[PDB]
Amino acid sequence: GNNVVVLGTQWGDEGKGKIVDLLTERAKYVVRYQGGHNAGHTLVINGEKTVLHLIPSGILRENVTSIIGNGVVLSPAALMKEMKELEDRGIPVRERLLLSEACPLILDYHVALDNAREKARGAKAIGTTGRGIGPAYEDKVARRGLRVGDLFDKETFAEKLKEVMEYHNFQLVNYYKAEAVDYQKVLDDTMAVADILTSMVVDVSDLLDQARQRGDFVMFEGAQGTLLDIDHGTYPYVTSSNTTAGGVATGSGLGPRYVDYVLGILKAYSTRVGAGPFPTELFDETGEFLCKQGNEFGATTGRRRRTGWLDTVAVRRAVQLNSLSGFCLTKLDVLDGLKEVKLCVAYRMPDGREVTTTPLAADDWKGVEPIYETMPGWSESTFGVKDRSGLPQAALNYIKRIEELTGVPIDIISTGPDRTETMILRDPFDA
Amino acid sequence: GNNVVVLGTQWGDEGKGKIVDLLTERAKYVVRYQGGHNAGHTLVINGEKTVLHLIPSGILRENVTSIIGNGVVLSPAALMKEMKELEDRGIPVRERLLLSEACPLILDYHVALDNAREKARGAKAIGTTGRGIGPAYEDKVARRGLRVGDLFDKETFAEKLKEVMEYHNFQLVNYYKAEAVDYQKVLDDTMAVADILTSMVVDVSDLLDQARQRGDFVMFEGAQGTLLDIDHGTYPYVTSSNTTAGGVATGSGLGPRYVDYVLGILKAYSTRVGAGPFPTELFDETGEFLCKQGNEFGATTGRRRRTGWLDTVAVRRAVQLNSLSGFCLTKLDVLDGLKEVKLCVAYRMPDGREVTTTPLAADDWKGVEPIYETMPGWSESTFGVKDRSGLPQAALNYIKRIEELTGVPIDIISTGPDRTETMILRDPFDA
Ligand SMILES: Nc1nc2c(ncn2[C@@H]2O[C@H](COP(=O)(O)OP(=O)(O)CP(=O)(O)O)[C@@H](O)[C@H]2O)c(=O)[nH]1
Ligand SMILES: Nc1nc2c(ncn2[C@@H]2O[C@H](COP(=O)(O)OP(=O)(O)CP(=O)(O)O)[C@@H](O)[C@H]2O)c(=O)[nH]1
Repeated sequence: GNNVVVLGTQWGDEGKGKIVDLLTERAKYVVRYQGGHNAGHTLVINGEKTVLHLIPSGILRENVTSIIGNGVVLSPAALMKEMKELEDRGIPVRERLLLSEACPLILDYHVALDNAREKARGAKAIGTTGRGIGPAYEDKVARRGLRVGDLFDKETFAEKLKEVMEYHNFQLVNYYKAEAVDYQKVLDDTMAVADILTSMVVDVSDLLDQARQRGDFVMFEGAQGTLLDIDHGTYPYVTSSNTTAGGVATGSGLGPRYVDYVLGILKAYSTRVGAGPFPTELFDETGEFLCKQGNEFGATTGRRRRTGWLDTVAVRRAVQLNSLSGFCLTKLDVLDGLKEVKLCVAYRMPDGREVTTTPLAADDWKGVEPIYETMPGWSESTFGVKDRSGLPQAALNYIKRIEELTGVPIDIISTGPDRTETMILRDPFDA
Repeated sequence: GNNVVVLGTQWGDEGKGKIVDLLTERAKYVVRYQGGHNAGHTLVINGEKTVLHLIPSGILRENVTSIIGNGVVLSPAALMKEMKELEDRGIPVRERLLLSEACPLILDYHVALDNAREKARGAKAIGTTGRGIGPAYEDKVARRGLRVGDLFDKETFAEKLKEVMEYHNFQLVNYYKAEAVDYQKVLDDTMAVADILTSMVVDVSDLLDQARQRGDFVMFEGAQGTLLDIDHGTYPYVTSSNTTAGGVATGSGLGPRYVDYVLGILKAYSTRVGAGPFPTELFDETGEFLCKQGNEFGATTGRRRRTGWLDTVAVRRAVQLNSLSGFCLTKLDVLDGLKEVKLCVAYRMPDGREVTTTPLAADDWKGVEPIYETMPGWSESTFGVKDRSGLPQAALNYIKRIEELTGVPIDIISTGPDRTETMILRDPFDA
C-alpha cells in the first residue's frame, strides 16, 4: 500500500528502530502522529552517536520529508537541541522538516507542574517524572493551552501566555508550594525561536490527502507501545497518550479508510519496565537468560527490565485494537541454544475459569496464571541469517504457531541488530 | 459495507435523528463513540414524546443491542433518570444496554467546576456550559480520573476519589472562590448505583470483533458536528473531544481498518450556534427566510442560530477529515420558494488568491470573502417527494453540483421528518 503504520505491539522495547530506518528507504514522507519527546530512536551520522526523540527518523534521507503532526505535543526547547545537533553534523533539517499549526506547546511551566506533581503526590509512585507531556495534553483539552499557530500573532501570543501562566503559577505556589515560573523568561525564550517554527508550518492534512491523490509512499510512526495506550491498555499502569493505530486519523488528519497497512513490530519474547501486570514474567534462570542474551538492561536509569514468555492472549488484544495487517518478529536469535520455548495460549483466572481474552482492566491480572504450550528448542545460530532456508525446522515451527494463534502472519523476520540481518517476506509498501 | 459510521459534516444540527432511527432498523448493534449527555434526540416513546441525551434511540428496538463505548464520558446520575424514564414506559433498558469499563465518570465536582468556570470566564446572556464534560476529559488524559471499571473495587474508589476531589475543592474554593463539593455525599451517591453500572459492563472490543468477523450490521454514531473537532476545527471555537470519524478506533476499541462506510449528513444549507467563522452567514431577508422555514430555533431558550448558504470549501474539509463515502442531504425542502439560490465554491483571500481550502485556524477566517455560483431555484414544493423523478430540474441541478464541487455521491436524501419521506439511492449497509 502507500499509507503504512508502524508500531510496537507490546509494552515497548520491541526493537522498532531497525525496521523504521529500513522502511524509510522506500517512503517519501514520514509522519509522527502521537505523543511527544520520548520517541527514543537512536542513530549515527557524523561518526558520533545521536538519539532522536522528536525529529522523525527520516531526516537523514535526502529526498524524504519528515512531518511532526497535530497529535504531537511540541517543545521548542527540545526541537532546537536536536536541530542544532544535526545541523552541526551537517544535515539540512530546516529544508527537510515541517510542523502542524495545531501542535500543542509544552513550556517550562508544563514541566514544573509535572516535577512538582510526582515529588509531592509521591516521588516513588507513577506521578509523571518531569517533561510536561500530560499538562500540554490537559491544557489542550480544556481549551487554555497554546499552539504553533498562535506564534504568528505576537501581540496576541504575549497576552494569552499571561492568562495561562497565571492560572498555573497560582496553583504551583498556592497548591504545591513550589517556586513560580517567570512569565517574562518563557516569553523571551519562545520569541527567540518563533520565526523558525512559524517557517516550518504547513497544512498537513491537505498535503497528506494531496499525497494520497498522487500515490506517494507515506509511513506513520508510533513512538511507544500499544499495551500502554491511555485508554485500551493495562490501566492504570499506562502512558500519557494513545499508542494504537487508531490515533493516526486524529494525529495527522488523514481519513480512517486511507490506512492501508499496519505493521506491528514483534519481539520473540517479552519485557516490561516499572510495575504493572506481566502474566508470563520469569522469576529465576530462563528469565536471566532472556535478559543476558538480549541486552535487557538500563538505557535510561532503567534499574532493570523484567522478562517472560511471549503472551499470545495479549498480542491478540493488540491485533484487534490495531487491525494489524502483519508482523515483524524481532530477536529470534536470543532464543538459540535453548532447551525449548513456551507460548502462552490462554489464562486461568482467580475464580478458576480458563479465558482466551485479556481480562478487563478491572479484574486481577496478578491472579491470572498462563496456560503455556511448550515447543522444542534450537541450538543453531539464527543471528545473522539472511534467508529462511537457514532457519531451522524448529524456528519455522515456532513462527507458525504464533501465526496460527494470532491470526496474522509475519512478513518481516529480523535476525540481528544490523540492517542486513532481515528477511522481507512481503514488505508493507507493495502489499 | 457492514461497519457503518454516521455523522455531521458541518457545525452540528444537520438533521441526523431521522436517519439514525431509520438505520437502526437494519443494525444488529448501535454504538456511541464520543461525547456525553449531549445527544439530544426526540423519541415519541409510543405515545409520549421524550428527549434522550445519552441512551441511543436504538434502545426502543426489539433486536438491537446499544453500547456506550469508552470514548463517551459517563454520568450515573444522568443515565439512571433515563433508565427509569424508559423503564416506566415499558422498555427493558437494563437488558439491551452495555457500557464499556473504560468510560470516564462524570460526577458532581465536574459540573460545579463547569458552573464556576462559566461565571468567571463568561457573562450574562445564557451561560450554557454546566455539564462537566470538558473537566472529566481533562482528568482522563492526566491519568487522574475515575472510570466505570474502578467501581469493581469499592475500597479503592473510596481512596482515589478523596484524592481527585481534594485537588478540586482547592480550585473550587481558593481559585474560583466558589464552594466545595462534599466527599461523603459523592462517595455515597455513586456507591448506590455501582452494582447497577457494573452489571452492564462488557468487553466491548471483543464483542465488536466478534460481530464483524461474524458479519453483522454495526452502526456507529457521532454526536457533535465535524468542524467542532477538538483538533481540526476552528480552535477557540471547538468542543472538548474528537468529533470526526477517527474517533471511532479510539472510542470503541476497533482498529481503523474495520470501518466500512462513512455516511455524512449534509444540510441543504449551513447554520451556526455561537461565535466563530461563518464565511457565508446571511444578514438579509434570505437568512430570515432560511431560519424561519427551517425552524432553526434552538428548540429551547434558543437564541436564533446563525444562517447562510451551503459552503463547499468547508464541506470539503469535512470530507477529507473523515474519508467520506457518500452524503445524506437534509432539509432540501426548506429551499422551496426561492427565486434563485447560491453556493460557495471558493474563498477570496485578501491578497486576491482565490482558494479551495479553509484557512488553517491561524491566517484567519475573519478576512475571507466568499465566491458563489447563483443557480435558479424552484417553486414547486418538494416536501415528501419519494422518487428521484418527482424533483424539479432546478433542485436536481443543485444536488448534482454539490456532488461535482465535492466529488462524493449524495446516496440518501431527506424530504421530510417522517421516515417514509426519504430517498435511498445507495443504502450504506448493502454497499
Ligand atoms: N539481537 C537482536 N538485536 C536486535 C534485533 N533487532 C534489533 N536489535 C537491537 O535491539 C535494540 C532494539 O531497540 P531499538 O532498535 O532501539 O528500538 P525500540 O526499542 O523499539 C524504540 P523505544 O525503546 O525508544 O521505543 C537495538 O539496540 C537493536 O540494535 C534483532 O533482531 N536481534
Ligand atoms: N422540513 C424538514 N424538517 C426536517 C427534515 N429532516 C429533519 N427535520 C427536522 O429536523 C430537526 C433536527 O433533527 P435532529 O435529528 O433532532 O438533530 P441532529 O441534527 O441530529 C443533532 P445536533 O443538534 O446534536 O447536531 C428535527 O427537529 C426534525 O423535526 C427535512 O428534511 N425537512
